[PDB]
Amino acid sequence: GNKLFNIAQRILDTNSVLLTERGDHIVWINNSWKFNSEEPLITKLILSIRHQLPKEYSSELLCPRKRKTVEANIRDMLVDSVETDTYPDKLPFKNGVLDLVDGMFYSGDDAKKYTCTVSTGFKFDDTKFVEDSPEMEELMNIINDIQPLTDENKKNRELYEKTLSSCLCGATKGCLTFFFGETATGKSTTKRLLKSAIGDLFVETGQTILTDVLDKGPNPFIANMHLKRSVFCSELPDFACSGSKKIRSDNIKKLTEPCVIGRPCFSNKINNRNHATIIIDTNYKPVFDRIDNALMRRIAVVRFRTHFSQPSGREAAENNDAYDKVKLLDEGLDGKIQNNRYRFAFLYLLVKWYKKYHIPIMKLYPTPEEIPDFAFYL
Amino acid sequence: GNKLFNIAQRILDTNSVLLTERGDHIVWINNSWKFNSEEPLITKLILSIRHQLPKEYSSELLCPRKRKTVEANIRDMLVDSVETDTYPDKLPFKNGVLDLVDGMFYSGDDAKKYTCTVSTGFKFDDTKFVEDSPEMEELMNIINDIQPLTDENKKNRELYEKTLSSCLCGATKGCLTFFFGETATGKSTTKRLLKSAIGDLFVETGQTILTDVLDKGPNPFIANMHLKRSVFCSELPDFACSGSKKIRSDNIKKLTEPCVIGRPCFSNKINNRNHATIIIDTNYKPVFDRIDNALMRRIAVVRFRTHFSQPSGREAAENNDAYDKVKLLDEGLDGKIQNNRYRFAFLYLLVKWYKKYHIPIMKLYPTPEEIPDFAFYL
Amino acid sequence: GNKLFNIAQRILDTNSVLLTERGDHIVWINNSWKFNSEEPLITKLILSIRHQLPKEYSSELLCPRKRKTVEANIRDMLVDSVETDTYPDKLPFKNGVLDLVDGMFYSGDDAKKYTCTVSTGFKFDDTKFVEDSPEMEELMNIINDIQPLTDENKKNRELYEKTLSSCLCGATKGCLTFFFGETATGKSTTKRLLKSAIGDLFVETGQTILTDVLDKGPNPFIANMHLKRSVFCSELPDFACSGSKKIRSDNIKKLTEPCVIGRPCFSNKINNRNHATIIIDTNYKPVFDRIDNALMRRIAVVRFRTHFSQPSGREAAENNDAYDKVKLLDEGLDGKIQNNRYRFAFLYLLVKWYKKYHIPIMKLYPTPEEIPDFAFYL
Amino acid sequence: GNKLFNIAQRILDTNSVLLTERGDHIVWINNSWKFNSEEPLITKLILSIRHQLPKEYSSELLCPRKRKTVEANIRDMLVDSVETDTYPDKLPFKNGVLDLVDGMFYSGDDAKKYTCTVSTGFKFDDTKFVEDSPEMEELMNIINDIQPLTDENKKNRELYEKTLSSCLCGATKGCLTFFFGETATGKSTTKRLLKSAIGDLFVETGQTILTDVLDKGPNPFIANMHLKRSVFCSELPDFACSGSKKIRSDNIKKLTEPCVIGRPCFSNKINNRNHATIIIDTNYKPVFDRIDNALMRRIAVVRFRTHFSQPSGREAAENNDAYDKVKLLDEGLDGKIQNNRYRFAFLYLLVKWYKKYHIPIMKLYPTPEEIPDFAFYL
Amino acid sequence: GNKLFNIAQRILDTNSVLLTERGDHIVWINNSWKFNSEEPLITKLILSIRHQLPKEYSSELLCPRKRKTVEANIRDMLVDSVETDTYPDKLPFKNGVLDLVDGMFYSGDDAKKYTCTVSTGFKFDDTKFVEDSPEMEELMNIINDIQPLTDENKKNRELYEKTLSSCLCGATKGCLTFFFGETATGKSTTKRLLKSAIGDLFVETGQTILTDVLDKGPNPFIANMHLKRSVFCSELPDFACSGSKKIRSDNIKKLTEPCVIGRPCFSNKINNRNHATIIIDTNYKPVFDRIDNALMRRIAVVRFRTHFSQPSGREAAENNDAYDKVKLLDEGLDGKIQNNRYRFAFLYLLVKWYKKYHIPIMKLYPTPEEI
DNA sequence: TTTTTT
Ligand SMILES: Nc1ncnc2c1ncn2[C@@H]1O[C@H](COP(=O)(O)OP(=O)(O)O)[C@@H](O)[C@H]1O
Ligand SMILES: Nc1ncnc2c1ncn2[C@@H]1O[C@H](COP(=O)(O)OP(=O)(O)O)[C@@H](O)[C@H]1O
Ligand SMILES: Nc1ncnc2c1ncn2[C@@H]1O[C@H](COP(=O)(O)OP(=O)(O)O)[C@@H](O)[C@H]1O
Ligand SMILES: Nc1ncnc2c1ncn2[C@@H]1O[C@H](COP(=O)(O)OP(=O)(O)O)[C@@H](O)[C@H]1O
Ligand SMILES: Nc1ncnc2c1ncn2[C@@H]1O[C@H](COP(=O)(O)OP(=O)(O)O)[C@@H](O)[C@H]1O
Ligand SMILES: [Mg+2]
Ligand SMILES: [Mg+2]
Ligand SMILES: [Mg+2]
Repeated sequence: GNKLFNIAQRILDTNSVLLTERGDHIVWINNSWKFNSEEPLITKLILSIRHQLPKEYSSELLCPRKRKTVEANIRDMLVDSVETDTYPDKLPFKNGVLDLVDGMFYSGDDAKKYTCTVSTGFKFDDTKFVEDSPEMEELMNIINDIQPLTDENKKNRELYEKTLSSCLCGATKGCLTFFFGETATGKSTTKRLLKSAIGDLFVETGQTILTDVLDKGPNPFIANMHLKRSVFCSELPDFACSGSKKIRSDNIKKLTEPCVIGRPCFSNKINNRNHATIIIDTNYKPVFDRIDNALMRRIAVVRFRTHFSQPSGREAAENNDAYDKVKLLDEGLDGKIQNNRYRFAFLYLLVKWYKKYHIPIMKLYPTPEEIPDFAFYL
Repeated sequence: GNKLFNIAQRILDTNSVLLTERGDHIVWINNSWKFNSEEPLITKLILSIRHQLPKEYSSELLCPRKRKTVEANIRDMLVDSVETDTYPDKLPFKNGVLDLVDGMFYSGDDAKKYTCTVSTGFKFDDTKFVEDSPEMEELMNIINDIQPLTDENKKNRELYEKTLSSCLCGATKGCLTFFFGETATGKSTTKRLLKSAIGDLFVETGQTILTDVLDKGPNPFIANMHLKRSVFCSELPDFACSGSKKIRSDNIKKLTEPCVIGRPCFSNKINNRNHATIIIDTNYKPVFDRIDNALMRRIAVVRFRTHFSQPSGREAAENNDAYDKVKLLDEGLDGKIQNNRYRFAFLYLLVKWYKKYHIPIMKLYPTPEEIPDFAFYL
Repeated sequence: GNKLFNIAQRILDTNSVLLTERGDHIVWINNSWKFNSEEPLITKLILSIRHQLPKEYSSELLCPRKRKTVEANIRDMLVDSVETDTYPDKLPFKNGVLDLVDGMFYSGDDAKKYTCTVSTGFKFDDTKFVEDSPEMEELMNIINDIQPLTDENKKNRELYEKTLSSCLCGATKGCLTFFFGETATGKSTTKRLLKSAIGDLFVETGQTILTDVLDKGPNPFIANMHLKRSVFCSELPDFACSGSKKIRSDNIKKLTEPCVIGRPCFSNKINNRNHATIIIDTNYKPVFDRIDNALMRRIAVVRFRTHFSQPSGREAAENNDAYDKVKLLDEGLDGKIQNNRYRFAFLYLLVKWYKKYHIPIMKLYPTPEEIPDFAFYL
Repeated sequence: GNKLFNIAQRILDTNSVLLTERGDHIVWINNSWKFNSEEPLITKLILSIRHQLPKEYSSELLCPRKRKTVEANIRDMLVDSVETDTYPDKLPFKNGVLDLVDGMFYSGDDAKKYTCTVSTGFKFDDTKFVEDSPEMEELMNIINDIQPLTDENKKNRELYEKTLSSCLCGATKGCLTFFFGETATGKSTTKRLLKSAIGDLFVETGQTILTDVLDKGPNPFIANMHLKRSVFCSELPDFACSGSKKIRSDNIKKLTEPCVIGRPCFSNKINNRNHATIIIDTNYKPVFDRIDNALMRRIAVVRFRTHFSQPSGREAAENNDAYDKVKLLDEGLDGKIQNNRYRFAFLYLLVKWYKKYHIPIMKLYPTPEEIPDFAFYL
Repeated sequence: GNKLFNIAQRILDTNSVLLTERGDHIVWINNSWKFNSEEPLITKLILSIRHQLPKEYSSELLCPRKRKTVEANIRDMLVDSVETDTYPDKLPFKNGVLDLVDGMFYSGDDAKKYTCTVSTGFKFDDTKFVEDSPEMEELMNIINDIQPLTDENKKNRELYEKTLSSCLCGATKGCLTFFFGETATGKSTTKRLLKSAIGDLFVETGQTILTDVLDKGPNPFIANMHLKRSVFCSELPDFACSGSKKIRSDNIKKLTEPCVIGRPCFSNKINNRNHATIIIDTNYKPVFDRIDNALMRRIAVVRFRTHFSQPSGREAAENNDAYDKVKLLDEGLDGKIQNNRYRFAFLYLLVKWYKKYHIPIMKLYPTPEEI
């Protein structure tokens, strides 16, 4: 029969082209589910799959006028839509899917069954994803300097590890976190270390979504956190200076449901899946709109008490009560952090903590007995 | 003469392609009506029906350029439009229509007269639609814990059942329902169970449809409520605070009308069909701009008075006067909801309730003796 | 010579295709003038007229690539434009034009003379257009309950009849009517009956047409009421609340003009012909920015006083002065309205009322005494 | 040599297609110059000039694909622009140019010299352009009623005649006339008479051209008033209200230049020729943004005094201050103007007035002493 | 082979098509560097140039699709852009250019090296470009009447001549001129004279260019000054009130730059080359955002002290202090102004003044001794 | 501002 239809049927039998509910046509090229709303990539898959089909078909898929016919046949056989990103314990890279339960790494068809549209952005190095490397020792030194293992810092370190490790789970979390500490403590260092580990599954969204009604008009500060594993918010100002807004309590309750309401510019889609692990990076203790039992259930605080200063104010910083350690400020850190040195070394630590803390079910618990207002209300 | 016109005529005689009043071309593929404003699906239908014509006609539909000719002929033969969704007592799925008055599943031509352009988005498996199941007992235990079967909570339970079961009828409901209660009481669990049950006939919007005006400029928060059978507008703020917009009474009055005025972006269609049951999962007592009988005859309140807590906070919850019974939290409940485990059991429960409350006429009644301001005006 | 040129000239000899001043190519299919700026309509008529040409010509029109050549010729032979909708007292249906003055129904070539570009959207049943019928008997009871035929409600009843019957004549009306009354008095029932009666010549818009500037940017709320014979703008909010926009004084003046300024999206046409009977379904008395004699001559108010109540709250309706009668609510009325039961009985009633007040000349008059502010100014 | 090139050259030899400085392609069909960016005017002309070519060149213009080739050649052959609408004392009609200074109606090729692109839209009849006729008597009575010939209404009647007769000359004016007066006085009747007299050369625009900056993207409210003789911007609101825009003094400077900017949707033509006679039908005297000495020289105001009252409210009008005559209303008058009964009578009256004020030089003079602010500044 | 490619190469070898840095293709048809971003004129140029090619090639350009193929080839072979409008001493017309250093009119290939994309809007006829004419005498009388040719107004007259004549030099200018006077003193008369003389190389703007930042929102008032040789800013309010925005120093310091940063509606090109002599006409004393030494080196002002009133108001205006001579309002003066009879004469005066003042170096010197 | 355009 029509031999340009047999090619389309054979290509479709591989389940390489899929139709999503949002109207996209996700394709499977180079071990990744890529999609582009502006230009479909079906003709890319048709040309890439050329080697699987027999020799009698390969000579015909080179002409673009035949590739267009094959794409037209394919688009008329995808009738139903499927579901995407339904596996929480899977981290999608640019060349496979890392399994978090047993720390495996599947590529090819083995990674095809997990339909994950998002990706980390970079490739996975099985040789660099090891616990025996000088990078791992350097990282373990940096982390222990930021958060020591002293018994005075026992719970605060386990909570920190839990919060950081929950940044790899593709499931909805029902608790915020507050990276609270004085200046020059490691919050922006932890943020940069985490961004170097996940990459594309990370946005440092604006502060405006703590004090603004995210309902009227456009708000791309919300539409960006669609399927993002981690969302970081900084810039908590003083609540006594002019412009002292209040962290809207009802707004905190909105960033806990699996679907957040908000649309981008020139768009009609109003619901965004909430896989984020929102971490508010603050320096001063936050002042809330109004405290109630519904608000105290979805907040955790990770205290930061360690100062990395230059040998000018070291003694003055030591005399201060806001810190507990006065370790020496290093300059090579920001060099080999933005340059992605401790990328896989931090990934191994995150996977280890994820195994230690959330194997059966991923869940974040509040710590309300840390904020003075909450302590008063308790 | 032209056989590509005979094919189009034969396809037209089957009454598989129809023209709607909005200008869409609804096709009939896989026992369900489908449409897409961006790209027509007539070619999909032409290629699909190919298995119902003789051999001399079944081979001509493989070439896309010969399919566009049939599509052009079909578009040129459709003159007069039709009206859709005229049957309120039917629930459409991806593979047929369930008749609620008899609880009978019709597939194929048996369910084609009921031109339902919407669907739940999943198949209907008749093996999970029975009482004899382990999942049904678990769902019964969950619901009887959220709303206990006592005698001080009998009218409330009946109102809750009526409100939940009204989400299957595709008619205009003239009441607004508030899910009022303290934190951790079962409101979001009910919302998620309803979403799993009715599937895609369920849209969650922001609160901007109650505090802003739905007339100026675009408003896809209202344009998305077209032909949807349930709407959730949860997370009401605290109107007792300073700077909280009250609920506009006129906005409440619009939402209980057969047609709601509101347009999407880049669109001129200004009218949308209101088949939705609007439920406001609130946490505080609502406050309105003005109170009058027209507002008092459109509001119903159902209360949640069962707190699900951990053993850690089990003691502070018993002294609270906002609860009637304290149960133990279930950490794994959320996992087997997003997996659609209690999906068809809840569907059977809703159908059973609809068979009991809304058989002759479907109607929702107000409960003015639940808001203190309404009680004063009573 | 050219077969297709002769085919195109023959179609133009039938005077079926026409060009209007607005730039629309109206065609004559199924005894009705139809126009649509996006769908292919000239090819539709070309395919439909096929059973007029001889056999040697009737076979070429089965190829879509040949039906576009004939359309291209027809679009080139049309030089001059014509004027449409110049008869005010003719009501067009989907299969003819009803003459209001005498009641004769023309179908076929006799209806081609009145170039009415709009239509009701359904056929005209001469069998149901009779005075003696069960539905006509129930409708009379419904109306006599909504507006009783007493002696203190005779001027109001005749004003209501005038306003309702004026929705059939396609001429500019220089007055706006307010359906005033407390809740549950029969206004929405009248609106639904009118919508079922006049069909497509009825558009419902928001109150943005009353309090906004209807001139800047796209505005499909004004662009949609082009040639519509009735425009309902319900849901007027309270004005006693500080924060409510008053009804703009000049908008009322602009809406009573033979041509309204406003354009839809993706278009340049800025003039819409005003045939509408604008009816505002309000609950409280309207408040304007400024009151002047230029505005009291453009406003009429008709009151609804019969209250339809449930047996429980019936007693409370006997002490409110806002009612003159307490009828018992019929729960099944809305079922047999959306099903188009009183469609032709109401049409007969509207025609009978029309040829009793508007036969010499159709004109509407204001009632300034029925509004407190105008009463003060007068 | 070529066959489809000689046809294009011959069509050019007839001087039927011309290019303007704005990029328009004006064609000559049916004794009139026409330009339309949407319709295929060049292809219509190619089909219509088919009889003036040799027999062998006539049989090729039947196929649309040959006509498109001829049109493509014609577009390439036109490399130079020509001046259009240079004669200001000529009035175009659907079938020829009428000379205002002399009075002879130039029909056919004799009207080709005066390249008048715009037209009135209706054929000119010399049997109705007569001086004496019952229609003329009725029109003269109506005009004398609207503006009485009394001694006080002498300096105002001639200004009214000047303003009305300036709408025939196709030259840029320098004043903005305000039809100031109370309600039911005659402004709308005068506007309707002028519209029915001058046909297509009349347009009505919104108040954006006065109270908004006309330089934001597309603005068809300005692109529509290109080469139009008269423009109406009626129904001005009150300015001494809690929130209301102003006349934007700077915006009046732009409306007197012959280079008004503003492009229609889907087009690039930004600058439009300004032959318009801006007339604002208002009820309250305008309030500008800033009053300067450059504004009193481009503003004229004519007062309307004669009241048209119903027999009922006639006594209340005889005591009103802003009225000089209480002549009875006429219901059967405003229905006849839309029937173009006084079309040619009003055209003859306008020509008679034109050959009384605008023969040597056409110029509009301002009347600044009428506005209170300018009177105080004097 | 591929005769169409040979046709494209032969057409391109004549430098009839050029590519601009802004991404537009400028063609050369009928003695004019035309361009149209929406509909390209390359096919018109191919059909026109058909005559200079051999008959074997010239017989193929009659088919509209061969022309499109050659156009595609031409657009493919234009890789690098060229610098246009590099000559400041040339005034472009609709059918030629004018050389002010020699006062010579160039037509045809004699004016193709001078790549002048913008034009004036009308053709040139040198027969009416001579002093020997009465309209010459009437216009010279008007000019000496608006600015007396005496010793009490010598420096003012020379600065007025310099500023008005600078409007022909197609280069950047670093001095903003102010026109100071009372009502009915001759500002708008000079404005209409300039608009009639030069035409398209002239844009009239509003007060907005002195009160708002030039890089917010879609603003053509920064983009419309592309290659324009004049900006006559009017509608300046009285600065002795409340709510009337004053003049910003940053605005003035920005307008005196060779390029201006500003993006039009639906466009990304923020750069616009500025060649405009900015003459702001005022009615009262100006006040700026700040007064410092960085500003008085770019601002010049001239005075007008002659007012015109009708013979009815002759004695009513013959007794005023703000003026010194009062003739009668001439209605016929404005008559042959939109008809543009007094167009080439004023052009001749401008050329004469340019030859008198701007031959060696083009430079405007500020006069901070009057404000 | 966005949306509308485009
Ligand atoms: N483990 C460490 N040992 C020594 N120096 C460190 C260590 N971690 C971070 N620093 C240095 O201290 C600084 C900490 O800054 P940081 O606390 O991230 O800023 P912020 O307080 O704004 O978040 C960094 O610039 C880094 O160079
Ligand atoms: N029988 C039960 N029914 C419903 N939820 C239960 C039950 N037992 C434990 N839970 C848990 O209690 C939690 C209640 O939270 P929820 O009521 O959804 O919050 P909200 O106050 O926003 O409605 C849920 O996460 C659920 O997993
Ligand atoms: N003539 C009638 N007889 C019996 N019931 C009626 C009649 N008219 C209306 N009803 C019922 O009473 C209710 C009136 O509500 P509605 O008229 O919509 O309120 P409103 O007038 O405020 O819009 C309707 O639901 C309708 O079913
Ligand atoms: N010459 C006339 N003789 C009698 N009635 C007239 C005359 N001119 C106008 N009318 C009446 O005046 C009415 C129009 O008033 P209109 O001009 O719309 O008021 P406004 O000036 O407030 O717009 C029409 O209904 C018409 O019948
Ligand atoms: N020197 C002059 N020669 C001829 N007419 C003049 C002269 N000065 C002023 N006028 C007259 O004054 C009017 C313009 O005055 P102008 O100073 O431009 O005020 P505005 O700027 O408000 O128009 C013109 O109509 C012109 O006839
Ligand atoms: Mg919740
Ligand atoms: Mg109602
Ligand atoms: Mg009027």
